Amino acid sequence: EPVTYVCGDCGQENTLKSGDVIQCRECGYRILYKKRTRRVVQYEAR
Amino acid sequence: MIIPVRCFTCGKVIGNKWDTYLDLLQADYTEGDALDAIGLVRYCCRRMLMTHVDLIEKLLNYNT
Amino acid sequence: QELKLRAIARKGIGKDHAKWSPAATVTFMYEPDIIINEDMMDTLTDDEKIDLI
Amino acid sequence: EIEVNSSVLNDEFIAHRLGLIPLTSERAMSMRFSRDCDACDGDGQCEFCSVEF
Amino acid sequence: EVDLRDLGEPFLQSFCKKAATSFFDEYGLVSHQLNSYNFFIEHGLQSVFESSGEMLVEPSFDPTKNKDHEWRYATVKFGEVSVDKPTLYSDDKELVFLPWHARLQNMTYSARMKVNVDVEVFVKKVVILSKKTQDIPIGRIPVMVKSVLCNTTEKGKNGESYRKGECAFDQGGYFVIKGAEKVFIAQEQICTKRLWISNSPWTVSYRSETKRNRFIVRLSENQKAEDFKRKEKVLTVYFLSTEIPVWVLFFALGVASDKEAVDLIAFDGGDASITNSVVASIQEADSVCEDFRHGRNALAYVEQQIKGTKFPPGESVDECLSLYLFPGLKSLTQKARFLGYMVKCLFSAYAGKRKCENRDNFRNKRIELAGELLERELRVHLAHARRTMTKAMQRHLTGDGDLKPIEHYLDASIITNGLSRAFSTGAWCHPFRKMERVSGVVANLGRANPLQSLIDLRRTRQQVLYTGRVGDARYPHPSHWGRLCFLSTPDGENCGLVKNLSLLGLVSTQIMEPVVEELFDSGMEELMDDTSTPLSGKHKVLLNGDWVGVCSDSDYFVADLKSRRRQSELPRQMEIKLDKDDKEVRIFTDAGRLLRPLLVVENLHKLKQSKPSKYTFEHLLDQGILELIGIEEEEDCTTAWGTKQLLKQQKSYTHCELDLSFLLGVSCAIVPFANHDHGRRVLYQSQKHCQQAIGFCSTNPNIRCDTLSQQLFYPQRPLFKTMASECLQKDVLFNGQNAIVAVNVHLGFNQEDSIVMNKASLERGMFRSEQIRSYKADVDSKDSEKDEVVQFGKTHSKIGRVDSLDDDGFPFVGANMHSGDIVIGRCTESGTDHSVKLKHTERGIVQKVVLSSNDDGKNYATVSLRQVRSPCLGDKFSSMHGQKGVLGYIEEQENFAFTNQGIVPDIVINPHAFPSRQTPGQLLEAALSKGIACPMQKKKGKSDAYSKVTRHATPFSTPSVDDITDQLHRAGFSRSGNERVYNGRTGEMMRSLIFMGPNFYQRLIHMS
Ligand SMILES: [Zn+2]
Ligand SMILES: [Zn+2]
Ligand SMILES: [Zn+2]
Repeated sequence: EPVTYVCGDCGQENTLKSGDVIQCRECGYRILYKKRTRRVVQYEAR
Repeated sequence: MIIPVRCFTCGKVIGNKWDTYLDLLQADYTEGDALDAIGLVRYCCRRMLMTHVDLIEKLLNYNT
Repeated sequence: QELKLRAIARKGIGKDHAKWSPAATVTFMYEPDIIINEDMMDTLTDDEKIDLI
Repeated sequence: EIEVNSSVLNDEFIAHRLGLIPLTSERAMSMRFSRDCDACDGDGQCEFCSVEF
Repeated sequence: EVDLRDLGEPFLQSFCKKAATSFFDEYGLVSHQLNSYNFFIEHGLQSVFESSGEMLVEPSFDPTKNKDHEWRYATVKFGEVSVDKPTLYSDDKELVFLPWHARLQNMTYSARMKVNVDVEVFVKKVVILSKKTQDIPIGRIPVMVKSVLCNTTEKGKNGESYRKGECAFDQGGYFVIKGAEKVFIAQEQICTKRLWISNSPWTVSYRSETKRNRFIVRLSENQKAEDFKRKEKVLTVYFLSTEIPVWVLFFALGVASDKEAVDLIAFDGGDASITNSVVASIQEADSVCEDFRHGRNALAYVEQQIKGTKFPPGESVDECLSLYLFPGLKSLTQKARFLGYMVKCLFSAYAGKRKCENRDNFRNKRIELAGELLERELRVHLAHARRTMTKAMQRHLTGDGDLKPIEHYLDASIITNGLSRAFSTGAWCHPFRKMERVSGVVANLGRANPLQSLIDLRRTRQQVLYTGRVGDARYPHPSHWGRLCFLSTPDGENCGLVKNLSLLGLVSTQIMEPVVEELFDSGMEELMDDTSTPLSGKHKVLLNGDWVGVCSDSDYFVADLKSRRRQSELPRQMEIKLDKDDKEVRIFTDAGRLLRPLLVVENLHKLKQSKPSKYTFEHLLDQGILELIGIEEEEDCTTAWGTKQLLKQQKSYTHCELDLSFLLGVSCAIVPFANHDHGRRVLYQSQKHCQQAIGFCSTNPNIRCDTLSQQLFYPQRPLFKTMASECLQKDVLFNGQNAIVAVNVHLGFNQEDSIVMNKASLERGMFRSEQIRSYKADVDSKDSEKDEVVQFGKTHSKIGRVDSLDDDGFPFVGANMHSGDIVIGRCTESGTDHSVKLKHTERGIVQKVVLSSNDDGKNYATVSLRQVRSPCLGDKFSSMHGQKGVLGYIEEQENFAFTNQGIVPDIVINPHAFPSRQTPGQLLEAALSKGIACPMQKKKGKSDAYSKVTRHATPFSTPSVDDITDQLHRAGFSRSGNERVYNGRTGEMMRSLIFMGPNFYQRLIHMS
């Protein structure tokens, strides 16, 4: 997968490339969370 | 947040008794009659139900 | 919202963690021997009887 | 092992609640401690320990 | 109904509970912050800008004609001010702006001010664009959350309150200044507009904060001490110079003769020292000028105001200056009478008939909230802006060039930078000397509890003046009753200087809509316009320290004023003060008193006759059952200690208090049995341990990007109940769990204030916490100066440890970041690493990655790690009673002493802690909660058997020992509190009976 960053209030995946000004397209707000990809993680039930 | 399984002191499973507790208090019962209706004799479990703060709902509302 | 996982149960005892202890109440007690006198009980009065009961 | 978690709770909270759910243990006296098993070094299901859910 | 019985105590205590919960429904707990900021925006902002007409005299030259004073003297004046709601001024359709955007993007949540300036410079005194100046940018003012300007307040509950910037626990009386959460502290000032009587030189004083030309009258100075002189009154320094005797200022104001000036003062007669003083005053008067001869023979001695001044007060130094003394008074025949009143006050203070002014009595104090402080700062930076502007207008003499009057001279960045440095630096302007700075003002806002924010938003502060006999400035004064808190305070550098506003305390704001004419309708004859002397021994009615009239039989007059106020016909924030000894009435319409509500003992008691099932607080202030009462007015009121039995023993009471536990602070009022502990322990619990306990954090953790957020798993409420926790209905005021505590000797591990837990209880989730820490970095815009580009990337050449970083420079969202890794890849293109790395003791699973920016591209990066901790063998805990320890020994389950039901304790403590530290409240709390949670036998018939159960450990009204012990007898247990156990090792009967029972314990931060 690529990085696929998610906006804060759009909810739309901008899929950011190399460093521009941090600003969500289709709007102007500048939040840009990062999406969790599909992995596995190990835990002890303790 | 949610009710804890396994009353901390003794170890009785109480993790399923929450909704029937709310329904018994909803009907007309006071708290002593409700806990005697569910069948919790020792006070280590009664203190675990009477003092539970249920915060999962406020978390469910504030997500998206 | 979703939740996909896979758990593996194993074997243990209660000294390793509290999740393996199957007890949830184990207790005992003694039982008393009460040898209540009858030649002192007929001395004291009826209000005192119903008081100390 | 959590593959996807997208609820308002966290991973250790859910694993901690899973650890306390009682399972019926009538073949546990005849099972073996998983440190004492020759097989089952694959983090999965086995027949003398390691039931998978 | 005149007996007031037959509607007795279960009705009245129920009414008090309903009134208190309706109080918090209407006002909340951050009411004063919001009211002062809202008042500033609504009135005081426009009230500041009305200053002058901006004349300009342009003094440069006069050698020649073409540089005479022939270019026009300009004129320009301000009009309306308009303040927007805060927007994010981007081009291509500007956006609405929220406080969570301001926190996550490191900007200032501010709004723009636009002023409607007018300019009409026009050449007609040589020997226009009032229009097209409607909206001129003048600075950017920050905005309080939940204000009348914040965008998170227009929707009530479920329209759009859920926006993306909210918590269910937040009420928001704070600011946001460049990413940080600021909060004002209430200051404390002297009440000016009141006469103040010193006694070291005997210098009775008419202060005025504005109008810095105002005077004092001093009687204890003789000018010499050779043999001795008689004390004579000199009206000392009057215009920051220029002493005058008193009689020249009498006959300058047109007193006709003597024996009326003696009747203007009108002292007792006899008491030779007074009349010796006044004849010495006259004999000093005629020695320096021959007065009382003409209209100018006495007034001409008022001459030091011209040259012997060092500072001539304006132009026309004459009778035009007579509106610099006493501006609230209107003509000279009242100013002479008020001078006589001042001198009578001084003479009455000399003979020991009027006590001098005690500074630390809180009726002499006005508290300045955010409104007045913003007033002061904005006046300073606006005055600097006016000077900087008028120096800029003068550079364009006799040639225009760039003349557009606006947007070329009026710089917004001046006021912008000023108001920013005021919040960020703490360089706050001193209230008196207009060049220096003060510091003990706006701080940071704590977030560890939701109770630390409440405590941090309700504080008031006495400054440090000089450490030479501060007096009682750090000791509770009997005027704190019901307004501030007399148990909880910090200790250390500022013990007792920072005080906690109580629960039911309120702060008055201002009273507009003038009320001089409103007083005539109950008495209040008007003041005369001549000396003569018709004034009898009638009482005096002052209004903010101003004679506006004179009434008689005031015992009926103030009764009628209070009766007009209780019928909602006079404003509600007005104090009515009847001084019966000094023969005086004071009426206050002032900004910054301390008010609290009380039950009025009606003679009809409408509660019996009507009984609705609802009581709004606006409704109960209309029927006059409750009443907002200040400190001045309360000392004329004999108030009972509750409806309990105390308003039923007599009828000599005129008021009643709602309940006595509302005397305490927000954090001290919820402590069980709080009047049983030593005061030092309650100070500990209610100032430090409540502010540190681990518990609730927030109800939207995806937006709070701050260092060290912490939280439990299973928070709880206590088994008991207090009054304030029930009326407030916030279960976030309790941060800990209900542990079971047994007092017994363990093997020697619980000595020296150390505690012993149970490992089985720790393994079922008890006291298990969860912390979240955030790591931050930054780099310039994109390419500009507005190589050293340290752009967020990978730099694949293996500098440190890069097992978890992605190509963007940041890890993924399920990582397991170790003891010391690379957490942000902030490396340049060719040079060495500038990347942030973990130190020795930070690690944990990645929770989220947040990437924001600023206006000039300053890209911000935020990474949060998560950890789960169980309490280790070095951590600290505490009870609700200042009884703290360290977990020293974690014990397995089957070795504890067990009862015949099989109950095991969760925490075991040492019985050597109780007989010294004097906290029996913990034992009483354990017995109360153990009597709550147990079942109740013999329930078959004769009762429902669960209705006579006490759950209320209210502090100043607490259950008796017999109630608790008879409840434990009803529940089946032993009356002494003890319980028989068997040992977990030998298995036989332990000989000593053990005291057990639940207790609310707490877990504190700074684990080790
Ligand atoms: Zn967007
Ligand atoms: Zn039990
Ligand atoms: Zn195996």
